[PDB]
Amino acid sequence: TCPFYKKIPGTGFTVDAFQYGVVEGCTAYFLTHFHSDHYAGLSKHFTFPVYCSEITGNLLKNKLHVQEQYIHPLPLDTECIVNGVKVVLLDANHCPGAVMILFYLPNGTVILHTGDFRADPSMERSLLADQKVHMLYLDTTYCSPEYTFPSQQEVIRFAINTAFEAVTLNPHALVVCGTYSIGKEKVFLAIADVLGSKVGMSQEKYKTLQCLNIPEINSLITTDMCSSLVHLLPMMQINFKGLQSHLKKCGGKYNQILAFRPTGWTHSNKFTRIADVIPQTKGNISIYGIPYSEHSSYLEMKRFVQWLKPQKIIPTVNVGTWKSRSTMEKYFREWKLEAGY
Ligand code: NI
Repeated sequence: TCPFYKKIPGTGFTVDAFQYGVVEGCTAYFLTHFHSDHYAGLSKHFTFPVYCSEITGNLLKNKLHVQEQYIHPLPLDTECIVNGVKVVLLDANHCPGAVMILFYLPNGTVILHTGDFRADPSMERSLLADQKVHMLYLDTTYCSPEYTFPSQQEVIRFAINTAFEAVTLNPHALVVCGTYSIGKEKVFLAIADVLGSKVGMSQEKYKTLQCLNIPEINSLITTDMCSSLVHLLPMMQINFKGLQSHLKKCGGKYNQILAFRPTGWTHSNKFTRIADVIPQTKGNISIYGIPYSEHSSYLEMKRFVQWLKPQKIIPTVNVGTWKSRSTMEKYFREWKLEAGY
């Protein structure tokens, strides 16, 4: 049965609610982004209207095989009418195609559903600023003060400089980047651009990237592994055993690997600035863990919510336990007392 936090009150809308079969009373199903926990349940068997971004629509058609008749793509930053209700899609600064949804309810209430997002100050100068938002459905993945991370830009600068030095020292070195879903494409795109290379990958991953509306994509990516000095592999293969095996597959064209493992937060964010990062090394393989996040840090989330000043917050992440719900409610109350709303 569909949770209250996936329902938009006073409409027949749901958000990211595809795993419960037919939701009683739902006339439009919104999908914020193409990550499997959010799309879970969608397939060629789905026969109700799905509303989403153009990129998400491309992935639904080509990867999940949802029939075109049921896909309703909407443009960004544009006031649209769905089933008689005014809505706007905004860029979520998450993965490609990911949106936040603003609902203007018939009774005058305004609701923002963030989907998954990485809060940014640029959001404070969007359409959100034009009117009071009453209710916020919030991505609370990192809603605790221990969760700090660097900017995406600091992480990319470190990755570019690391890769350029290693390949200039050894022109027979290969660069490998781990992946398991869409998102974090700038890691491998920026490394390949500094090296003057295309990115090589499997046919299944190439198919995915070709759905993302990236300008000039045909000049950036290839299925011809031999021709390229940056390769993509499943995140599970970024270990010494997997990378040795891969080296053997490539036909001696390379004699060394430098690999990147973009993660979320892991315990050591607590001490270590990006400039101090050192890799784990075994013989001719070196692996760097890089904290490249597509979710808000605690400080980023707190800034956005204190700017927005909602009357109610509904969390959408870590809502399955009491302990977690209670801890989040304590931070919301602090934020509200500090900022006066
Ligand atoms: Ni996500």
